[PDB]
Amino acid sequence: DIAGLTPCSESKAYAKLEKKELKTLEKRLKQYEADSAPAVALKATMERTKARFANYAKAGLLCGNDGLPHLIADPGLALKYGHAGEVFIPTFGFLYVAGYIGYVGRQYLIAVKGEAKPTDKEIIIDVPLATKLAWQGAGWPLAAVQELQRGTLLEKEENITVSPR
Amino acid sequence: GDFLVHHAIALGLHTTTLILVKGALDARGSKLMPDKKDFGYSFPCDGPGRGGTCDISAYDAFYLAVFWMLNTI
Amino acid sequence: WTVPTLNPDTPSPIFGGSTGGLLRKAQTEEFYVITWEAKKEQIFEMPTGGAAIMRQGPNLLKFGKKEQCLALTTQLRNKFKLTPCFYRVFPDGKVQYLHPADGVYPEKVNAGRVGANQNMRRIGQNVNPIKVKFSGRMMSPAEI
Amino acid sequence: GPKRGSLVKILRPESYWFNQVGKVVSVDQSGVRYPVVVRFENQNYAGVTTNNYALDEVVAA
Amino acid sequence: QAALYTHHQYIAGFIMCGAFAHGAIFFIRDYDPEQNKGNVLARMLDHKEALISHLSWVSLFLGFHTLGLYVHN
Amino acid sequence: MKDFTTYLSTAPVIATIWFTFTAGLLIEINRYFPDPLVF
Amino acid sequence: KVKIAVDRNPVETSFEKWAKPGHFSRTLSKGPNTTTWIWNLHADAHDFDSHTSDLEEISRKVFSAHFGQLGIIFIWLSGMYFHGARFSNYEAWLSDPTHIKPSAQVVWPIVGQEILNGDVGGGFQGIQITSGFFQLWRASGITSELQLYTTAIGGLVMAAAMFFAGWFHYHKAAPKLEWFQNVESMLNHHLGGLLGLGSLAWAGHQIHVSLPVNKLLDAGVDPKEIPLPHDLLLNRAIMADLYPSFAKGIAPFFTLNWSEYSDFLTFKGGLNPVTGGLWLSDTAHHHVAIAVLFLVAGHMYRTNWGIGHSMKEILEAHRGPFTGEGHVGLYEILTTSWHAQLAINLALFGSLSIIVAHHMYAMPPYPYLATDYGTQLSLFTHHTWIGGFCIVGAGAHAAIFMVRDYDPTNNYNNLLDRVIRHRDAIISHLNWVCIFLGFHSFGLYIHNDTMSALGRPQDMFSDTAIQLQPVFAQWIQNTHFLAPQLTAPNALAATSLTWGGDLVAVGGKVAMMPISLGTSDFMVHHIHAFTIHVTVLILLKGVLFARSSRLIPDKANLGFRFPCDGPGRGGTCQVSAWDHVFLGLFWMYNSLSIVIFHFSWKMQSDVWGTVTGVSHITGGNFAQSANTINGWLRDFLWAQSSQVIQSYGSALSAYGLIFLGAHFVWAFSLMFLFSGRGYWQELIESIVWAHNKLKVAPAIQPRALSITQGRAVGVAHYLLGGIATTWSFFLARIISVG
Amino acid sequence: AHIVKIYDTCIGCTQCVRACPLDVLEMVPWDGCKASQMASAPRTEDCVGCKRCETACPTDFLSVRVYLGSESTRSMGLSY
Ligand SMILES: CC1=C(C/C=C(\C)CCC[C@H](C)CCC[C@H](C)CCCC(C)C)C(=O)c2ccccc2C1=O
Ligand code: SF4
Ligand code: SF4
Repeated sequence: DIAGLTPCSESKAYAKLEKKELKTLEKRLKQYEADSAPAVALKATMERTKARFANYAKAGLLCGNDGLPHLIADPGLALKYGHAGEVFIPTFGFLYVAGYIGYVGRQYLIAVKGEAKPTDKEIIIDVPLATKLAWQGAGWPLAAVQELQRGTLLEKEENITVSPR
Repeated sequence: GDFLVHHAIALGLHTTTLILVKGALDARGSKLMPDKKDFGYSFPCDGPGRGGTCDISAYDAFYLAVFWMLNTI
Repeated sequence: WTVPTLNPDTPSPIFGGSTGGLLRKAQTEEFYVITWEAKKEQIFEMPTGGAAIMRQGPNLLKFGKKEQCLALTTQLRNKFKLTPCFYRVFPDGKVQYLHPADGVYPEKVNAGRVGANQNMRRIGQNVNPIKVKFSGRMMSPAEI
Repeated sequence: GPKRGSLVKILRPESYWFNQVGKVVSVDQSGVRYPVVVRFENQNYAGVTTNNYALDEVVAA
Repeated sequence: QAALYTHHQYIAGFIMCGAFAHGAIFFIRDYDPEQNKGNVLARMLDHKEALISHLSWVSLFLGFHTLGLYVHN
Repeated sequence: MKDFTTYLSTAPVIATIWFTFTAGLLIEINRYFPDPLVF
Repeated sequence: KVKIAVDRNPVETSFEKWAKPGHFSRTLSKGPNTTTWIWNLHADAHDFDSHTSDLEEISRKVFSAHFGQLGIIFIWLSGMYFHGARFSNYEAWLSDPTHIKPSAQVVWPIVGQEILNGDVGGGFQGIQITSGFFQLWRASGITSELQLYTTAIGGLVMAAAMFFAGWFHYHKAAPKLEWFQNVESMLNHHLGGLLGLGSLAWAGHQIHVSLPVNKLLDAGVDPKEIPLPHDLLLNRAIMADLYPSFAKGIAPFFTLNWSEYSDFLTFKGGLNPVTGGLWLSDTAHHHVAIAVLFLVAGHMYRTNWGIGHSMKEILEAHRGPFTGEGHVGLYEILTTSWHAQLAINLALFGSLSIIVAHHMYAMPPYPYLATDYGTQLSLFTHHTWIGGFCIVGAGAHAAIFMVRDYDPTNNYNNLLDRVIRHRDAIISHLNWVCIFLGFHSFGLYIHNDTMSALGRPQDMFSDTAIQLQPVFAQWIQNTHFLAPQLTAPNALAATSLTWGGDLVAVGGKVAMMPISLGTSDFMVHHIHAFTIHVTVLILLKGVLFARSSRLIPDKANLGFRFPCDGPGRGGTCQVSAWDHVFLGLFWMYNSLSIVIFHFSWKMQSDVWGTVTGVSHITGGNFAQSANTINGWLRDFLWAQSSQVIQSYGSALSAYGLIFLGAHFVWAFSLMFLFSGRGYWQELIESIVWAHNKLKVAPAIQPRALSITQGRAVGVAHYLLGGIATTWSFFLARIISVG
Repeated sequence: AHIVKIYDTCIGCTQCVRACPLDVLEMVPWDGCKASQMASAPRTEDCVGCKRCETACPTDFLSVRVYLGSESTRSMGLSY
């Protein structure tokens, strides 16, 4: 396939490693009863293992001679070959949630900064304020891009500054 | 494997260069010690006052960068 | 006030002797001696360690370095309003009033001390080290 | 100088409060070199919240 | 092969660390503001803060993610 | 009592609570959706 | 004239200052403005001597703090017992101990951590414990998990009672200073009541419960078959059957014909061949002896009748010509400062826990105890670490008192004063004796390794080439072996199979054997003694240079803890007694590590194994691979690291993971132990520029850690890493190979 | 002797003099401050650099600093 790989649903190392995991699982399980809670635990274990292998094979994952899967990171490659469900969507989801957290943090800091006891509001939190700012943190990308278009998020040259510059 | 060790190498490079360049540039004047340039390159410390001054020389910055260099290599 | 005169014959306090005692420094390059007088008789704390009793009235002691005299000075000054003064004793016994001198301790201002080692200027107004270069010894711009 | 309680902007390069703003406590009407007295609300690296300055070093902002 | 390679590597690492140290000393002693004023040299010290901050950030992210991935493995 | 409520709203307690919440959520998620890797 | 004194309602019960952080210090209570505020707040929460200066206040405080500590202990104990009741294979192990392994901690079937549920036998899965509660409980006589259950319930109730008592005796009816000062009453009360009646009731419980049921268990009757304790109590007939003395009640004891009670008050010595434990009748007799001894001791001092002694009078009565005023004033110093007491007590406590570890591995008292070599090793090394820490703390608080609350006036010509005088001679002497021992002992090892790697083992130091023999130790062992014939004619055996003698084994496993001593052991003992003297030197300097110094003559006023005195007079970093304790802790760690290594290798190599003769786990490589450093490294360490570095895919994967984590954090400590806060603050400042540019600078100012804070965090992390590494390694290795 | 240097911002609060353990300082009459006193360091040869003074002086940009120099019997303060 790509770069010299093959779908995990086809790699032989995949299957032989699976047989080895199961030779281990059987030749460990055969020491207990069938009704023992240990036994039922081992059974559920093997079952979950099978389900995992099924899902990985059905996902069309690539895995070379190692048999262990692999991931590809280029938008064009992953898209032209249907591999967006591995890196692209995850990175975008993380970026969204992280921007959310950062933005609500910035807003809390700013809101509590213009009050009569910044140290106190920083050591002890206003619950109503926290909740309001949390629920309003949603549209943070739009709010931020608007602030940029107004040129407000960046400050002019008035920062504390070392002697040379 | 090659991928991951490559990224570790890049990290080592970046952090060692960071330490070295900060030491190089803050040698003239720091916000804490605006007159550091009046002491030359090397001097042990500056007394425990002001909340302690352990190893503030650009010399000592290099002295700390060497560890990261060894780690990377 | 006048400069006092070290009377070498002063009753030394009640002390059993400790390790911080005599060295050959006195016979090599320099050494020191302090003096004072007590109001009553009393026990106190030897700076170099050990317990000693001040004698009611004048007392005399021996210290190698100077900060020890400083410290016992501070102690007597603080704890009983006492007022000592001391003397650098040179190799060839050239007595030198190390204490008193100005007649009044420098805690309170006194007309007569000439303002010394002073720069009627700020410290950000010093010059770059590039310019102080090329001297027979290494000078910091701070001096100029 | 400006009346007491006024707000000025410190500009002495060395000053820990450089390029910042503080409240003027008062100014000496006499001729001392630094009659300006400026409170602050963020202590420096030694725990002080009020510093003295000459006239020029500040800007009432 | 191994001896040659690693030896030359360590040599180069030491050399670069010393190069940075000496650049710092150049700043502390031979520098002048008047001549270098206004040009790229001055502009460096002008944006030193952003420089150091971005270096810190890149090093920090590399560290985080590379180590986390390794330990998940 | 209000003193007690403010003692609650002190910082370390709230940190513990928020982290407990996040961790419990992640655990229940990995329970009900075991071993996800894609999508 | 002594009585009870108390004061009412001293402090209310309210959350007011609960909403006021740092209320205890008028300094901190004015608010935070920089980061280090938080560090300080946590740091001096319990520094009662710096809080205020009322003896009675600090006293009530430490009393209720004691109660809190107690309640916590009861909680954790009840937790152990309840876990043992509900999630253990304890009854299976009771059925068969020799093949079922204790397991009480179980994991949850989640993302993959279920693989740890090791098959310990008994049709059970989980994790093997090492604490030995199983053997302890069998020794006591617990059969039904119902007993563990009710025990846990009672423990929880006791914890609640302790917390309530603390609250009460602090907030409602607080005592007074003289009632805290009635020391003769306190010693009489403790020594008589507590220990005497403890040993007495102990003897009682042993006799009437734990002796019979354990006789039965060792007889092999079915466990649940054995009758119940209250039945044993009620029916004198059963106990008469067991020991024909019981038929006669107590009249024979009353008639002073004590010999007849010898049926179950024995003096066997040696061990119990079926369990490897000591003879329970022997321990009962022991505890009776201790009981009467201490109860008689509890009748010494005078309290409200002229009979009895006066501690201060006795103290002063002992004065010497070479010493001047002798012991005068000590009764004062002790009746006045907590810190002197704390120093003395911690020192004794640490030494005692060490002795506990040694005695316990020497003469195993529990049934089936000698079997689990893992449990033996674990208990030993744990108690040893704890002893080392307690002793270092003793030193610390000693120096702290000396700085803070000493008074020169009260002690003019004191033993204390003259010691302070000739401190210089003392420290110099200790220095030299240390460096001498270091030289000889360690240079021996280096000389050995050089004679080996050079190719001339003819000239090494072993049992083969030029020899060194612990003649004294072999002599003492000989004599304690031959003692009972003449020294204790009514002793039926040596008190330890280590004095010499036969071999007792159980379940194909050795329980004890006479222990050899070689040139190896000589050299190891001497390394021990050297490092011990070095640690003692560090701490003794730390205390004798507390008030002042020939360098700093005003060390006293500067407090017990401070970074330096600036670069003055050549640089004054690390001059405080706090830093003394710092470095002393370092070297303590080193010494304890080495001693437990010695113990582990000796056991594994020359005592442990299984009977066929015996098959030592390393077959005895010790006495030839333990006198060279390369041999040490390879043959012991690099060897035994196997199971710990291949423990994957098994319930031992956790041990390897922790091995790695411990290496990591141990190395991580070094950044702290080496860096300098000025650089940190500069970088912080650049970061503040970054943040602030976005208008997100924090209202709490960022400040790098204080100098002493950096030092303390560094030492804590380093110690954690080292001890965690060795712990993980020990556990994995011994559980694998035993 | 280690170098010392006062500055016009010497407010004369004497905390320098109030700190030095070596009598390297003293207060003189002055004019530039309301206290009419400027610290004075006339006895450099006994300063050991302990920097207690630099720890004291509350001027925003310090007022009177210390600088390290060569050594001698007199200077380093070593009892032997
Ligand atoms: C690394 C290092 C620092 C820098 C490290 C610091 C300042 C500690 C940082 C502590 C944490 C990481 C930041 C504060 C954490 C608080 C809980 C605030 C909330 C943070 C949220 C993310 C929860 C020093 O200050 C220092 C001082 C003296 C000797 C050595 C060193 C040293 O080695
Ligand atoms: S900060 Fe460190 S180096 Fe500087 S004086 Fe203090 S202890 Fe010495
Ligand atoms: S320099 Fe500072 S401490 Fe010294 S007199 Fe002036 S104001 Fe006072």
